[PDB]
Amino acid sequence: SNLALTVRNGGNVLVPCYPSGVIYDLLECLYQYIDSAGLSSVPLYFISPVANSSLEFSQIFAEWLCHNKQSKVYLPEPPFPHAELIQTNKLKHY
Amino acid sequence: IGDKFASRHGQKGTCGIQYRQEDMPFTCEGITPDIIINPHAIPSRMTIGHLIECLQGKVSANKGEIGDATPFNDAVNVQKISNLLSDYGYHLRGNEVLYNGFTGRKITSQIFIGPTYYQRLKHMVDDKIHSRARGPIQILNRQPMEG
Amino acid sequence: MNAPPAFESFLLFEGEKKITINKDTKVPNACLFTINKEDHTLGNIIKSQLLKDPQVLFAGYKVPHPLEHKIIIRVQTTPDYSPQEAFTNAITDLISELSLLEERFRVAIKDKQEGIE
Amino acid sequence: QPMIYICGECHTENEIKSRDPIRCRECGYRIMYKKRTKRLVVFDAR
Amino acid sequence: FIGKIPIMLRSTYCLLNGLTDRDLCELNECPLDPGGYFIINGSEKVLIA
Amino acid sequence: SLKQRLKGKEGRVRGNLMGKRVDFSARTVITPDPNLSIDQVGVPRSIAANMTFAEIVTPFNIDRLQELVRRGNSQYPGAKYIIRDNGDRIDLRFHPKPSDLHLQTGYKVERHMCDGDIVIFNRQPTLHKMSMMGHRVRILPWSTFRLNLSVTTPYNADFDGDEMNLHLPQSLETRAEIQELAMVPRMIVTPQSNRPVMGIVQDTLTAVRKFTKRDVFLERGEVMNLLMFLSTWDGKVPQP
Amino acid sequence: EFKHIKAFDRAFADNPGPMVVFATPGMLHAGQSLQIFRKWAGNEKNMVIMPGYCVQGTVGHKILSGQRKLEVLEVKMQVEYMSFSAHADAKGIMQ
Amino acid sequence: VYITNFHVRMDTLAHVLYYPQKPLVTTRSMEYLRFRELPAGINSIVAIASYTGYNQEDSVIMNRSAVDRGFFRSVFYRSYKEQESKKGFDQEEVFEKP
Amino acid sequence: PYANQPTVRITELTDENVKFIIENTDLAVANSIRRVFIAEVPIIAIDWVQIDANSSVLHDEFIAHRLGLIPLTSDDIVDKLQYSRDCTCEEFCPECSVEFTLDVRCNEDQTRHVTSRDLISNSPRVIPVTSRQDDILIVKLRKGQELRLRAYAKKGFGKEHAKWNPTAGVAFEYDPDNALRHTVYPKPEEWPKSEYSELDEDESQAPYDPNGKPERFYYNVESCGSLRPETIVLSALSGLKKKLSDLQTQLSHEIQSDV
Amino acid sequence: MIIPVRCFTCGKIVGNKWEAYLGLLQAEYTEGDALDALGLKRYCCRRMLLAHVDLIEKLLNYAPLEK
Amino acid sequence: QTVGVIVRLERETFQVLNMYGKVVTVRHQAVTRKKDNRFAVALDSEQNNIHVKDIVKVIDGPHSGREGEIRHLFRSFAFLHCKKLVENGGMFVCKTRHLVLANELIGQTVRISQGPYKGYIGVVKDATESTARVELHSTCQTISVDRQRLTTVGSR
RNA sequence: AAUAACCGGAGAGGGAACCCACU
Ligand SMILES: [Mg+2]
Ligand SMILES: [Zn+2]
Ligand SMILES: [Zn+2]
Ligand SMILES: [Zn+2]
Repeated sequence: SNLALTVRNGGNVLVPCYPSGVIYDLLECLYQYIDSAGLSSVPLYFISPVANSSLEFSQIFAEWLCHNKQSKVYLPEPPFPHAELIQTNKLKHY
Repeated sequence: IGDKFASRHGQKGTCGIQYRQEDMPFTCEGITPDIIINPHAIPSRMTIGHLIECLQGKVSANKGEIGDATPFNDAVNVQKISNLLSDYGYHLRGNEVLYNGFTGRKITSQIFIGPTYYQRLKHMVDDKIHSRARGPIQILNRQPMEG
Repeated sequence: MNAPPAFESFLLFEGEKKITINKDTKVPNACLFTINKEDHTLGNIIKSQLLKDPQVLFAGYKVPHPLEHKIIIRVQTTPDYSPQEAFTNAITDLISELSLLEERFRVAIKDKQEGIE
Repeated sequence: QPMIYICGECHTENEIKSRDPIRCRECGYRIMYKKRTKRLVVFDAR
Repeated sequence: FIGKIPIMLRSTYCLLNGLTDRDLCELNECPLDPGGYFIINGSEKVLIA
Repeated sequence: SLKQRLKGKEGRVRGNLMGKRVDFSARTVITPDPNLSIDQVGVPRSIAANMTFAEIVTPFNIDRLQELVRRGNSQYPGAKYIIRDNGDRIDLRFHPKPSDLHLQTGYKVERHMCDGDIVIFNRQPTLHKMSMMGHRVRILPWSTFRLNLSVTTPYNADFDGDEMNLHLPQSLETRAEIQELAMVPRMIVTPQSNRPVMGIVQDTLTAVRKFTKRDVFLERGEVMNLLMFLSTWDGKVPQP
Repeated sequence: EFKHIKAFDRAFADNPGPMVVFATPGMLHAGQSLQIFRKWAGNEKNMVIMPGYCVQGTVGHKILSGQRKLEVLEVKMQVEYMSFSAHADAKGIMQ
Repeated sequence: VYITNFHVRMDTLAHVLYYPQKPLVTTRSMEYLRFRELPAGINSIVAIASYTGYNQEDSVIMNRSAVDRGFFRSVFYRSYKEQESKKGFDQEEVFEKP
Repeated sequence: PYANQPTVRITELTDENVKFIIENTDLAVANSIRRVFIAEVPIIAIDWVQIDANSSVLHDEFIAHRLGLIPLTSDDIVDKLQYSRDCTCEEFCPECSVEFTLDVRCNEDQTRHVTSRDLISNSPRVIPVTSRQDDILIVKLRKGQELRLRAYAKKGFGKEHAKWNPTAGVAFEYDPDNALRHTVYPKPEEWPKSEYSELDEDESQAPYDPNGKPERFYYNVESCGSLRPETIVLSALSGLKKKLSDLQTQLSHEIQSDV
Repeated sequence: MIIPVRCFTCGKIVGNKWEAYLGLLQAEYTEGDALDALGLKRYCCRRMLLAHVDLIEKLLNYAPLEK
Repeated sequence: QTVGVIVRLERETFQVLNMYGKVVTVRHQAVTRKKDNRFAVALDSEQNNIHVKDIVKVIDGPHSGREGEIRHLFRSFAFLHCKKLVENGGMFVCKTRHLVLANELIGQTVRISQGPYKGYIGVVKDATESTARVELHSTCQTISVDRQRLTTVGSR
């Protein structure tokens, strides 16, 4: 809610977070919520010297995820949705 | 081009070709006419009321008042209107010199000009043009539909 | 529904080039220059300049159709004089006139703005 | 899933689900309009 | 009860009687509409003498 | 009843057998244009791209026909239907597999007409036989038929919202015979009173009179401009 | 994520110039590969590699054997019987 | 402007114009029709003279700059309708995305 | 055989307009100088309107139309900007455009006049001419409804649309006394003395000139407020020079291809 | 429906003149004099502000059925 | 999944041969008619093009050594008719290879991000391999343009 | 120790009368 309000106000939002762990849950939530307010215009920048490597490593590890995601793998598709985000170009990692 | 504009006297017509302002001619000042109705319409239609309206409109616009045009007045006519034109400085009979916008040379013959009133009619072109290429067919007989 | 897009009056697309030239067979030493997407902005002043030089026998310009933005200039110049070089000389003279007129207006405008007192 | 409609006389926002009476929740008016879209729109000034 | 009979707008029994411009604009009807036509099945019909 | 179904204008005899609907026939309002010759008529891009003309695939033009076919529908110069020799009818409006786009001699191509094509062009009431003329099509941007002014005398049209029907002959032999008979300049004189009918429109009539006044004088630049447009011109200025 | 390997197209079978194409199945019994094999059988310039054992008594064995007439159509291009099996060698089992 | 409350009134085939203007020259009787309050058509400086030969018979040559600045730009309306119908269980018409 | 030496001079200048005279020049070049003012004098005007929510009684497309025609101060930043269709970037970039915002929510009983002063701009160099006199009206608003839109303005010129045309009115003429006799008066008494005439009261008709050509052309250019008239004229001449240079380059390449 | 922000023929900005013009007319001036004071010299610009009809007040008179 | 060819009609049922050569009896309403591709093609393992109503010999399978006219074609099967075969009206089914002759973008808002129409926002109606029709949001017109110039702004 | 299953597999459904309006 706060992120949406700030972006609507037109400011800029900064978010500190390790490039792993809670970031992925946060990204799923944001992926589901962005379309709620239709903020497709505002892009997400993920800046870190290990951003790309962390994303790819999260993608490959399927056997360790939850059952839902392991099934999402058995149905050929990358388990996390930030891959779909990157393919859609809303989120850019640098 | 293809619309239907109708004056207040039955001088119907369709917008032949649309020119840009630079190509459109002008009088000495920056005024450039908006519509060029053909000269040859008047001599057979005998709608001189159109000319009188155009003249009176120029007079009224210069004067700053809405000139009246009651049918049976008999108190106002061409001579009074021409006198008012003499007062306001334009030509007696409403003609003015115009300039070609392509070459720039002055138009050899002075021209009639002035304001008037137009109404674009409901017969837009987009509502009439259509074409068929082996579409549907009626049920009773194997022929093209209608409308 | 069919109105041509507005910019079609000045933009040139691929497959066509601004200028084309063709030789005339009716009379010797005559050439036709076709200019695409151009209107009486230049089609007049080119003739007005070229008629100045006496080396040219005929110079003309015509638009095949106003809705089709295109102009053709046919010129027949005196023998030993090439239409190409005559045309280029006329245009460069016109450019010089235009630029020097610009400068004269520049100096006049400073004169006026600072005052004619 | 449910859509956002406008009463008219109340000017009040209300929700309605399919196959339901078309009445404002407090005045029960019968005329019901539909709200603008959320999809973008952009006109060239021409 | 016998039945229903149409009434033209701006009649002496119509709802649009005695209400000035303010009232009619409140009711979102043009105050300038001359009235004198029957509304039927939604469409707006007129009698030709 | 059957008798009512036959007797009236809508009966099978008159309004359905002698006069029956037909395709390949556009309709719209006309608009004057002097620039183009008497034999030409302008048409809009929409009609020219929605109207169809058949073509037999031949090696002389097979390259161009294939270069046109792969363009597909929705592109003005293009074809929308391809019909095989055996009678198989394959449409291109649904973008089929590219394999069928191969062409060979003998096939039928349903391609849009471009300039040069002949078309018949009438205005009901078609009282005298000269309201049914042919013309060569030309493409112009805005949406209305464009025809030369001198043609409006035989049609009795005046452009004030008068519309005019346009049929496109489909077969090639019919195209040729229409070309050789109904094309306008072959009907300047009329059988009813052995006179010319194309005449001269009111405006050019007054203009030519005022121009050919006995004392008209004209300047060098103006003459050099006027002579440009004479199509049949030799190319030599006359002596003043 | 392969930079230079792209999905095959049937219509490319006729395309000129040297080419490299993988194909299925390794047994050739049905042979979408066999389609291109029949297409190019006449040419002696092309190679084909069979990196595994073929089923005896099938088109696999007919091609395995060198006779031209393999079904009656004659094979002319050159075959190389390679062995890229991923199984255990005697030393592997012993180790 | 065919009637004041055109926005709310949902007719069929309703044309309305951007810029109505009371005519410059008129009768005295016009204002008793309220025609001054709901005028239809725009004044237009006209010039009666064959200019280019593109306006021979009942034709007119229009300045395009005026059209682009608001000369007679009109808007056009159209209203549809639909009666979803419930029947004796042989047919039941309902509003739903197919 | 060479282009004569053009000679000019201004009569007087003012913010509203500029009046001047051209001497020793041809009719065709004078006419082209006029036409360039009307057509080829690029300026900045709003050209891309995106409406978040519109609720007034003017339908949206009307609002886009009206916002199209507002004038903007483009004294010099027009040269810096580079055409949108020509600028290679993502959609609009600060180089090839300018950004405007307009949000109004009439909450008071009285009607509010949404006017050009409410258009918040991004670059101070460009603003509605009224800002830097009454305001230009956009749309009136009743209590309750709102108007919220974002606009992008770019650099165009006369041909594309008449919203880019800054020359309110150009008066061009010459031979105020028909000396050249291009025009003919059947009753020269009736016609009014041109303000630039030098004839006497009785004559009111200059003598026929057996030998002469149009000269001493008179120009009166009235700015619409987008650009100062002197800047308008200078930009016109510079753009015409650019066009001529383009023609020369292309035709030189064509000649080289020919030979 | 509103004042046209520009002269159809010239281009002179006319939209901003309207409220000032109504003020002048309420100030008991003859429309011609008040117009000239507002500075409209050509009759191709005078016409709009002289014979323009303002309906937007009529349209505003109603309630917003959309809110 | 499995189509059949009627070999006999009955008072209330139909005797139909299935794809595997088994004759079954089904109700009149049990089966449904299917569109027939009269211009389909097949291959019988010897690469010579074959079509319906073409004479072919069955040289392998249970019906090896026979001949008949191709009645129906499938992806991998064919219903062949032989007059001499009295059974099942002479129809049978065998695989073709044992015979010898005798888009994403549709419905998605997009943006013309480069070209003469830079900045416009339209909707895509027709998507080809290279070009695409866009219905603009301003003009009463629709345009053609290459996919390279698009950028699926907004969208779902 | 298993192999390209049409891979934009698209025809359309009243009508009949009346009145209005354009030529
Ligand atoms: Mg007529
Ligand atoms: Zn309510
Ligand atoms: Zn940019
Ligand atoms: Zn004006």
